[PDB]
Amino acid sequence: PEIWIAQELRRIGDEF
Amino acid sequence: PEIWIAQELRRIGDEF
Amino acid sequence: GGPTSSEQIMKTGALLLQGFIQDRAGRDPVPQDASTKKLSESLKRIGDELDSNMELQRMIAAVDTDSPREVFFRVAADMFSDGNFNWGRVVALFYFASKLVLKALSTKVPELIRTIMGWTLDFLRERLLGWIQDQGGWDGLLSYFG
Amino acid sequence: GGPTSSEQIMKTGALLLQGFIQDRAGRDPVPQDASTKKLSESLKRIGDELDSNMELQRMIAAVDTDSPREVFFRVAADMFSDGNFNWGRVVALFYFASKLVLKALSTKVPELIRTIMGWTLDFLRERLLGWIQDQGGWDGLLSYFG
Repeated sequence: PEIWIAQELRRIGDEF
Repeated sequence: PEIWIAQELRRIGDEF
Repeated sequence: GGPTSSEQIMKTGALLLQGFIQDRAGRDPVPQDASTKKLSESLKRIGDELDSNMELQRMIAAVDTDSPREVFFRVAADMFSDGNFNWGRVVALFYFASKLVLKALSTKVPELIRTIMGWTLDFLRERLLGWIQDQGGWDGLLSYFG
Repeated sequence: GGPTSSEQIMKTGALLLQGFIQDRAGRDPVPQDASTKKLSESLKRIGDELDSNMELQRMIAAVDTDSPREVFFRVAADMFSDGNFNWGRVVALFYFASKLVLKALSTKVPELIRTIMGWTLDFLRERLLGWIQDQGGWDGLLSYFG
């Protein structure tokens, strides 16, 4: 849930 | 202001 | 009780109002039997008519809404202060309630942005700021963006 | 102080965030010097990119926001829990803050409608209901509407 989102924002940040 | 609106809603209600 | 009963009056009133306000906040849909649906449709038409009353629209925007509840009760009281009633007035009142909802948002949203900014900048300040300093501040992001 | 100073970091951060959140709430514009404006433009592009991440969009919608502050701090904490930093993460965080604003509204607005309905139906009940009863209730408005 909330935890899903954090992991996605992290994946996205790192890819950038 | 607030008073302007009340008078307009009244005019409008009555016309209906 | 029938239509004249206070229960039906309050119930149908709540459905009509809710449907009306939700319907207005276009610029979860409410459960309605057939006759209520017909009334709801006529109300929408009138709301749409009033939206074109540009001066009225100008004055609702100009309204000091530090206290939207105060606004509602001052207006409702003033509308009916002469002791008269008609359906036009009840409808004009319902219309105003729906406009107050839009208007109330016009105040809550700066507040909300400010609130969320509060959390973000608090977090940034206590947790990210060290690292940002290591980049030479936001000029670092300018660099990051090629 | 220059860009590395906490003051500039906090100031420019506030301008970037505010501009970013206000910019996102499209689906008062903020004062920015030139370099800040360039950063702001790149941020908008990224926000626009992330809006197309449909799964992310699906999950923000699904988020229990009984406590949006709790949501923000749980997410912010989880994003950086590994002790790493980069500009991608700061931006992804800023993005999330702007989404929380939209999300917070998704809860305040039912509440607000309910609140305003509360005033209206309270007023109706104590002041209009007698007259409505004289019309035979809302079936009277059906009649009024020809």
